[PDB]
Amino acid sequence: RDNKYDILFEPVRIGPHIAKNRFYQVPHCNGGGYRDPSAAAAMRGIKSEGGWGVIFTEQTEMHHTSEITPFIELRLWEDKDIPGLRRMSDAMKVHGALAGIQLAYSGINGPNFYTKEVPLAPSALPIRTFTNDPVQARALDKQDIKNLRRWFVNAAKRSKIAGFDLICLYGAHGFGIFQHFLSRATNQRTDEYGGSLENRSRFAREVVEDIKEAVGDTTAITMRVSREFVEMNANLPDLWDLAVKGIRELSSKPVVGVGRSPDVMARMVRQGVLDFIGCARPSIADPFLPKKIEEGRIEDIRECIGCNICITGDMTMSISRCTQNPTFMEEWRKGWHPERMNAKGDSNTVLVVGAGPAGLEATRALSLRGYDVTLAEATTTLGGRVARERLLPGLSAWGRVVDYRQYQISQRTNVETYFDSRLTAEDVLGFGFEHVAIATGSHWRRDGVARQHVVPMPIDPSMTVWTPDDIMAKVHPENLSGKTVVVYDDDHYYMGGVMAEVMAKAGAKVILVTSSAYVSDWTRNTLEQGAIHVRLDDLGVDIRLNRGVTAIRAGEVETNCVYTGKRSAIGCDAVLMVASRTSEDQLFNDLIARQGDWPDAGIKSVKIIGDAAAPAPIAWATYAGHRYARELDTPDIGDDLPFRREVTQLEP
Amino acid sequence: NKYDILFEPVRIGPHIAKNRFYQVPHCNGGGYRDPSAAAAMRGIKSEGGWGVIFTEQTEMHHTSEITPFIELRLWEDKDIPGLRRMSDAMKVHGALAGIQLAYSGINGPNFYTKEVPLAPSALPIRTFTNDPVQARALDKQDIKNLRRWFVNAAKRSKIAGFDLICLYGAHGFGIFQHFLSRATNQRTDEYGGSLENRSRFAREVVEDIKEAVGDTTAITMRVSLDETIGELGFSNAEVREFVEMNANLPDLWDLAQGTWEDCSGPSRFKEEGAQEILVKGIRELSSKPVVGVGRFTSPDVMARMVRQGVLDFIGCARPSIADPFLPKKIEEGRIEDIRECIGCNICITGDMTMSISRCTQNPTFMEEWRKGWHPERMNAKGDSNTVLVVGAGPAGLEATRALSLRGYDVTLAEATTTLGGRVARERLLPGLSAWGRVVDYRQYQISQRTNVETYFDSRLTAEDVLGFGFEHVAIATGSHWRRDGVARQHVVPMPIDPSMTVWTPDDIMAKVHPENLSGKTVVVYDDDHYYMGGVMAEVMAKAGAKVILVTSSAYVSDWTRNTLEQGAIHVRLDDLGVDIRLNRGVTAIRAGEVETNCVYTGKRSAIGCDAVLMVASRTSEDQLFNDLIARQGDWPDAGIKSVKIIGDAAAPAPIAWATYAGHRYARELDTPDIGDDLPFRREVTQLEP
Ligand SMILES: *c1c(C)c(C)cc2c1nc1c(=O)[nH]c(=O)nc-1n2C[C@H](O)[C@H](O)[C@H](O)COP(=O)(O)O
Ligand SMILES: *c1c(C)c(C)cc2c1nc1c(=O)[nH]c(=O)nc-1n2C[C@H](O)[C@H](O)[C@H](O)COP(=O)(O)O
Ligand SMILES: Nc1ncnc2c1ncn2[C@@H]1O[C@H](COP(=O)(O)OP(=O)(O)O)[C@@H](O)[C@H]1O
Ligand SMILES: Nc1ncnc2c1ncn2[C@@H]1O[C@H](COP(=O)(O)OP(=O)(O)O)[C@@H](O)[C@H]1O
Ligand code: SF4
Ligand code: SF4
Repeated sequence: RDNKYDILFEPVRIGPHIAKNRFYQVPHCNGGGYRDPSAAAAMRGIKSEGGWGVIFTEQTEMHHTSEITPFIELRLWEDKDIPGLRRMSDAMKVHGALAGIQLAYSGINGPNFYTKEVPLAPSALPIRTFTNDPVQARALDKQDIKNLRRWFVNAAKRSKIAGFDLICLYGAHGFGIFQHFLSRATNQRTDEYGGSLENRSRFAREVVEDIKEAVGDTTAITMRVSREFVEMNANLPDLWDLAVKGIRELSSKPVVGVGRSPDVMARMVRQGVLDFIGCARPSIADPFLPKKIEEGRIEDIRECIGCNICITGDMTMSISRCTQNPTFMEEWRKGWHPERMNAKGDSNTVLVVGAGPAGLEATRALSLRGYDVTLAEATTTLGGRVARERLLPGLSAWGRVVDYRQYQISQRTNVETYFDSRLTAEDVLGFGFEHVAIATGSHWRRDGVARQHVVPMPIDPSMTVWTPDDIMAKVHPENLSGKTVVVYDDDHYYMGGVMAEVMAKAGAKVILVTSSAYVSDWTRNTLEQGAIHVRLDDLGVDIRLNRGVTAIRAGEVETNCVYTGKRSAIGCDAVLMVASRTSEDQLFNDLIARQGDWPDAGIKSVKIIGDAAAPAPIAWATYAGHRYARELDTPDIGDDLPFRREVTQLEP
Repeated sequence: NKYDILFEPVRIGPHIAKNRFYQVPHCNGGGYRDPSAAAAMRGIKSEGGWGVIFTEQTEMHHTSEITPFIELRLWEDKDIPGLRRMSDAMKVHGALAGIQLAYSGINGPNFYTKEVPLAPSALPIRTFTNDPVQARALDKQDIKNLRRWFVNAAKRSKIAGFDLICLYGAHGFGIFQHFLSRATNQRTDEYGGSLENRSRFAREVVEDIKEAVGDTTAITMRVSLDETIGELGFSNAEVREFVEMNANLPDLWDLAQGTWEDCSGPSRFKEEGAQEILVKGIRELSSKPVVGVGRFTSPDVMARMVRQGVLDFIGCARPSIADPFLPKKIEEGRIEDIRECIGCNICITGDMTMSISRCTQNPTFMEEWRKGWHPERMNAKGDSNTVLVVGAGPAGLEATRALSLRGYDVTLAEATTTLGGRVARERLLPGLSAWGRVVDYRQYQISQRTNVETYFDSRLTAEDVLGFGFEHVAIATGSHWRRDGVARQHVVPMPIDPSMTVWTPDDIMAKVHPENLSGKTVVVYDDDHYYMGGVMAEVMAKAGAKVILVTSSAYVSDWTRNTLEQGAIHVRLDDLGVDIRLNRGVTAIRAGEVETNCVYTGKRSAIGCDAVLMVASRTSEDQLFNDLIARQGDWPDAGIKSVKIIGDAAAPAPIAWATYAGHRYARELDTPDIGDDLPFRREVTQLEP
């Protein structure tokens, strides 16, 4: 390990504790929370193995009078909640990390749909959520504030019993009661908790003092904030968690910061900017990031691509995925691990057909298991859809999905890669490899079928119609000045907006038509949706919402208002159709059709994975490839579940 | 009576239902998370006299599931203890116990399990939220597996104690609908094409299940009565041919609408009995009994459906939530005591927000296990004797009703001459008349009580309250719509030129505006995002105004997506000529115009108008409470032991929060201090070892 990285492995004090290094996994959600607690705990345990010196839970609701159901985070309302949390703290500490819990009172962000308590805030206003929920908060009175302090102390004591070394008060992102007292928008009080900055930070100071009094002898208190608050409270917590100028200059307390390169980390510390390197998503993509820097294996780091698929798992309450790391939140469920494969079985040879994200991850994971792997790719480029999409506006970071796998595979002696090999069933049978994985991808459809239409729509064949594949292959003229292009987006994730930007940059007049109330609808779950709308408007794109396309005509499209059914035409010179995709499965069907020749050929099994099985986002393809590698040679489970799961404990 | 027909027994396969009252499968916002709450709620239906009681849909396989929605699961043996608690509760009082089994098919994205979704034909998944995944087409072995998975679930269901299994195929949802519909089933093998092929899957599953458990278990099929997808929807006419062709397939036909939006008809858009046309005649096609729904709250409608041969069973979901004792009250000749469903669909919002459902009419719904509440029994009076309830809105009325049933001497003081507060005013607005049943139920119930005195024209002051010497006071004094534009977009007052005419919903409800607005343009600024804005726009339109509705949301009446009213509201407003401006706030009200902002870009533009109908948010009427708190030192001499504030006067919210708050007050009076303990029970996850 190069000496410029040694500073990252110096110990750092946090209140009564010492962290073994500067790698600090900040609180982050995972889609399991209080529903899937053994999954969350084991995931935290993998961070412990990975070398993180500090590990935090997601936010934990510390009282039944404020909660944000349907979101699933953690709860610490009663003694019942301690065992699940104790399992998490235990896992954090096995390999030397400090165990942290984040406590939250959502305040004016919590409608209390589950508990049905009256919501409480500094001032009486409508609740503030993503979804315009139809309830208001009551203004806290003085006795409420005393209770709220007591409730935080109660949760701190339970946190000690649950085995946590650090408590973080969630006061960032405009979320929670600490932000609400600090903000003059939400805190319009005129008593001693409002008005002056000293009054607006009184609650925060009273909570911290009360917690220090109760457990400060064994437990550190951190404050996470998103700045005169500094001069006045420089030494209030044991640690400032920033989600700088004065905190560094006025406070004797350590600081952690986040910001999605070991050289940058070391410089931030060397230059006196940070004491701790805070990470959420980089630790999800690579839980062993600290360990790989410690051992000088910087070339083996799996980089976050910033797709925010992990966030969609919290927004859909469904256990988060990571595009780069398919083992994320599958450690307890399936025994998967980001740096260890299960032992090789009895078979020896595998053919992987197609070098997209699915085939690439299958190849990487199988070779690490010990199989001899041949990867056949029909074109002269690795990466499949990622090699093509990475060239589109705003998607270049996704190339790390290929580059990581290309690099890892290049280091393996048990992998051979063939380009220009569009395999037939005859080819595959001739090779006599024992197991075949068909990862042959998919194509965007030309017949308009997706959601609005389930059978081909009326299309005049004189209209120019491009799919995203045509655009990626540069079928369209480089210069579209003078032309109007309707982008029909019945996909509702990212491709429609990306295609509209390609057309915009080519000089077209661009009209984006989507049946949804939102452009790039599902990117609401990645929190990107607002910025996408603004970029398209800045590009001059004309956004037509709540509007389907019922027919493509000679010089126009017919459209429908999705509520009323009323129809109207939009003139255009071409239609860029972003409908849905059809699996490329002919080769698989050809091999299944000749299943009888397999034994003679030496083929034991043929499976179809990734987009060739069922089109989905890229993270589903890396997942399917990893799953194929994990399941090869494992025994039949019949009708058993391939994952563990916990259910509700019946009260007696 | 004409109602005797409703209590005749009816055979369902090997079982006999003791009467014709049939609780169709319905969700509750608890499901697999809060199974003891769901179980106890089913037990109350048993007490109430239902002859058949069903669970909500239960996912019978891990390769198809609809997370984040929380229904039930039957994937493993682990799942059986919770279901057995439900079937046990169903049967205590003689109901048959039914479980509904579902395979969501092209509707199930598998976000939780990460299995590949499966469907008859390969298409994008079809959900509310445009999820970015597609289903793979079932192959023959998949179909054999799926049948086996249904058999496995049927066997687990028998072990869990259920008498009936319902195969879920309604609301356009699930694999049985998907095989029947030519839109979703484009196969060319023997499971596609002809109606006979498209119903092959159903025949094979039913046969397989009967073979396994048919000696002790009846099978019902819940069917979509109509579907529209281009020209390929499974039409009501086609449904009729399916039934005729398969007349002896299930033990019972459970008939429901082809979308949830259509089936759980809001009272604002659908009258009672709305599915009769879709259903009439079907009974003639099969010799198996038929259940249907229609927001049945009128016993006369119920008896007619059976007498005129439309239905064998009166199916109820929401009427049984609002009044779980509806069958017993008809049996005992207390029709006047029925708590009628108002068709607000607040119960559905609990499923859509995964949060345990409320009922506007029945605040005890899904609080039976959590808090010991019961729709027809109050806890016994404690040691105190007198209670003053100030305000006769939904909150004060429910507190009064429930307190009198505990035995307290209750005085109810109301400032106006009318009972009902906001409901007495809102019930007169377009489409909200059925919501008036919230007042009428409570008004009637209180009129039968000898321990309640009601004072009108009595706007109480704190001095009045101290003078009366009642032991406990509940301040239920409501709220007012704000005139300063504050809600969500603005948290402090917006710029408002005082020369512009600005009406709030209170003004409109008081007829402050001219009855005839022909020739005038009215901007409705909706920053409330539930129902009032759209209702106000309809009032203005009906008065003849040119109406422009401006809202910062991407949807008109945004939160009514959770009540399933949203689409019909948009269509109604468009039909009325309302000009709907979405994704647009109001930044200022000027002399003859409002300034608006595109919420994404910030770009500003003005809209001319003669008046602004401001639908912002509400401010609690809490002066009286504050005055009394300020004089807390005088309470002991005055004899006052406690003063609490409830309902909109505490924190404005929908009407159901107010009936909830009143009931909660009545339930908690004189109860022991719990300290920092929870006032409700709750279950947590069972840790695996
Ligand atoms: C949820 C998830 C899934 C992620 C990616 C972010 C997130 C999540 N939950 C959080 C929580 O419960 N409490 C909290 O304080 N912050 C939470 N975050 C934000 C996260 O801590 C980081 O601040 C951001 O992810 C940015 O840092 P980085 O990811 O670039 O390293
Ligand atoms: C949930 C809820 C909250 C309601 C009101 C209806 C609903 C819900 N869950 C259902 C389920 O899980 N399976 C099923 O088949 N139907 C479900 N429904 C619909 C309900 O069964 C009724 O069909 C409608 O509500 C109409 O009947 P009614 O309420 O007018 O009597
Ligand atoms: N018959 C074939 N033989 C070899 N490679 C193929 C064949 N058919 C398609 N391919 C390749 O398979 C890959 C499919 O990858 P992609 O579309 O990204 O799928 P996924 O997202 O499922 O990984 C492409 O790189 C494509 O060139
Ligand atoms: N000082 C008072 N004394 C008696 N009644 C009052 C007083 N102030 C307001 N009210 C009444 O209280 C009721 C409030 O009802 P409402 O606004 O519907 O509240 P909620 O929805 O909380 O029940 C109204 O009927 C109103 O006339
Ligand atoms: S899902 Fe995407 S953004 Fe989140 S950690 Fe993985 S690669 Fe990074
Ligand atoms: S919430 Fe409304 S619609 Fe649902 S059962 Fe109760 S009164 Fe009926």
